[PDB]
Parts: sequence; C-alpha cells; structure tokens
Amino acid sequence: IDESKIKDTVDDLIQPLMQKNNIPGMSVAVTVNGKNYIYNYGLAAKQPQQPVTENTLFEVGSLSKTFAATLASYAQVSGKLSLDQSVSHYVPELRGSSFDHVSVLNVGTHTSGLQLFMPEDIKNTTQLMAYLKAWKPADAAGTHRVYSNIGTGLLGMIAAKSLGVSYEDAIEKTLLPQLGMHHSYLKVPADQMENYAWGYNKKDEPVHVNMEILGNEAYGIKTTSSDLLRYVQANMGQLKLAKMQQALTATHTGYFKSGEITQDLMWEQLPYPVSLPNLLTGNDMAMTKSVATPIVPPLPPQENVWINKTGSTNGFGAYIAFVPAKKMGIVMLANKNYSIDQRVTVAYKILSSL
Ligand SMILES: C=C1CS[C@H]([C@@](C=O)(NC(=O)Cc2cccs2)OC)N=C1C(=O)O
Repeated sequence: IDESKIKDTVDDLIQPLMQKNNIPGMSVAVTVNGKNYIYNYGLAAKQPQQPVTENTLFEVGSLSKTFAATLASYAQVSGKLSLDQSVSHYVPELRGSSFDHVSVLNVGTHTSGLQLFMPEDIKNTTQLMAYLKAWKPADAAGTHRVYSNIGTGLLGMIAAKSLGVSYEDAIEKTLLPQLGMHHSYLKVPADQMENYAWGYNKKDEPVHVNMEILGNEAYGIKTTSSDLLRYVQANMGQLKLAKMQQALTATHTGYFKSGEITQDLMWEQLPYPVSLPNLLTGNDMAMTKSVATPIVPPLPPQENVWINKTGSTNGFGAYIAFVPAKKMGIVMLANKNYSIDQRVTVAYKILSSL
C-alpha cells in the first residue's frame, strides 16, 4: 500500500512538471525501506515515437563527476593516490607550473581555481598541456570554490593513471561492472542505441552530447534510472557488491564549507532535516566563485545529511539526492534540461512525503 501512495505522490508532481516545461520523457526512481520504485513517463523519442521504459538510457551530464570522484577514492583506499599531494606530483609535465601548488584534493573539491568550461579550442592532449602549463589562478588554490569541468577532468585522469588504466577502461571495465551497473556507459553500444533517449534542446531539436577532451570524466555517463538507483543504494551501504564500499563511502568526506553547502569529493551535502530555501541556495553555485573554508580534520562521512548532485546536458536534466540516516534516495532523469530549482523542489517534496 505504501507503493500506491508513493506512486500517487510522484505522479501528481511529475505530470504537471512535464506539462509546463514541455519535457517529453522522464524516469523517477525512489528507494525507501529497502524497496525500489521506478516510474516512467512519456517519450524517449518523439519521431519515430518511443516510450520511456525500464531500459531507457539518459544523459546525466555533471552527475558524471561523482564517478570520477569514486574512481579517485578507489585509488586512494587502494594506496595508489594521496589527495594532499600536488597535481604535478602525478602529472610530471606540469612540474614547475601553478600545479606545483594545487593539490589533488583541490581539483576534487572545485578549489583549484580552474574555470568552469574547457576552452573550446583545446582538442588534444598537447593543447591541453600547453594551457595547463601557462595557467595561473586568480586566488591561491584552496581559498575559493569555482565549480570546474577542467578540475574534474584532471581528478579522473590522475585517478585512472594511478590505477594503471585509461579513464574509459577504469569506468567501463572496472568501476561500473563492480557496482553492478551493467546498463551504464561512456559509449553506448550498438545493441543499446535503440534505448538511448534523444535529448530535446531549447529549440526542441533532438540532440545527443558531443564528447570532447576530458569529457568522459566531467559529463560522459549515459545510464538508466535503475542503474543510478543501484548507485545510490551502494552509496548508502545497502548492497553486498571491500575496497569498493570503502571508496564509495569515502567520497562523502566533507572537505570545505562554502555558502550553505559542505563540499565532499564532488558530492555536495546539506544538513538534515533540510531547509528547502537552503537547498535551493546550495544548488545555485555552479557558475560563480564563492569563498571556501577548509574543514580540517575533514568531516567523516555522515548519516544525518542530505547528499546530492545535479547534472544536465543541452538535451537532458538530472538530479540525485539521498539521506543515509533514512536509507532513502531519489533519481530524477529527463530528456529536456529544465531548471534546477524545479528538480530540487520536486525531489524535496517526494522525499518529505515518505
Ligand atoms: C548552470 C550549469 C550547472 S553545471 C552544468 C554541467 C553539469 O551538468 N553541464 C554538463 O555537464 C554538460 C556540458 C555542456 C557544455 C560543457 S559540459 O556542467 C558544466 N551545466 C550548466 C550550464 O548552464 O551550462
């Protein structure tokens, strides 16, 4: 009977949300009391029409950053990576540059000072390294938070190299298989292309994300809501799957305070019980610089917190939130990018109903 009540709550919020934002398709996955509920709505593609099903793959954009963090954490608990070491310690071509004074932790917490977007002209590793060797932050690393795809890219690159593999092999051959996420990909295979939803951009054109340099680390994941709910459950220790569980949990370590949030290793967290005003403010930090204050010793992974991450691409919008103390979590996937405040408000209303 709790299943029907949850479905009513979700239906009543998602259907008006899709109508007013012209979202073609959504999947919403909820976990509570050890049980999983998956609700699918609308169309994965308009023409030819295809419904959202249990197998539908969505782009998740910036949610991909948490997989780079999980990989770095795995390297750390495996003794291959020290987060307090400098980036140039692991990337010898950057020795003598600004990255002598940037830690791996800094790129894992958006405190290096690197900008949000990769310069558009950077196509290959030679161009990337020339940019990084010439780069200087406006403030000292560790003093401000600037959300960065470039920093995330370095975090994943360094983690993979420390494990002896490419980032693509690290994710698709080790991390996702060991998490049981068998319908999660950086590159969708031919037998799954029929399941890969189209995204609909601001002009309502069908689009798929273009993968550029260090893009897999920052925005490359395509996945089902069921696989992401497994990822949420693994982050709450609910699944058998010991290094992997240690790695997942350690990504929730709190390293910096900024505004309303605690910045973990890519994950962000808020106090629980959660204030909706503070949750909205905390999810409006992607494009501006803020002051960052270190938490030292770091805050251990907590139960009594709201942990979350947003993601989008030109054609998709995604959100994950979970509260370990209540073993509850939510995944919301859509094939239109609609505003973060609406994602977070719907998620807050669903989890508050439980
Ligand atoms: C406001 C934000 C939050 S942050 C988000 C995000 C992660 O979701 N976009 C992507 O991952 C997909 C990419 C598009 C171009 C390079 S990447 O990070 C840039 N984008 C934006 C944006 O308005 O562009």
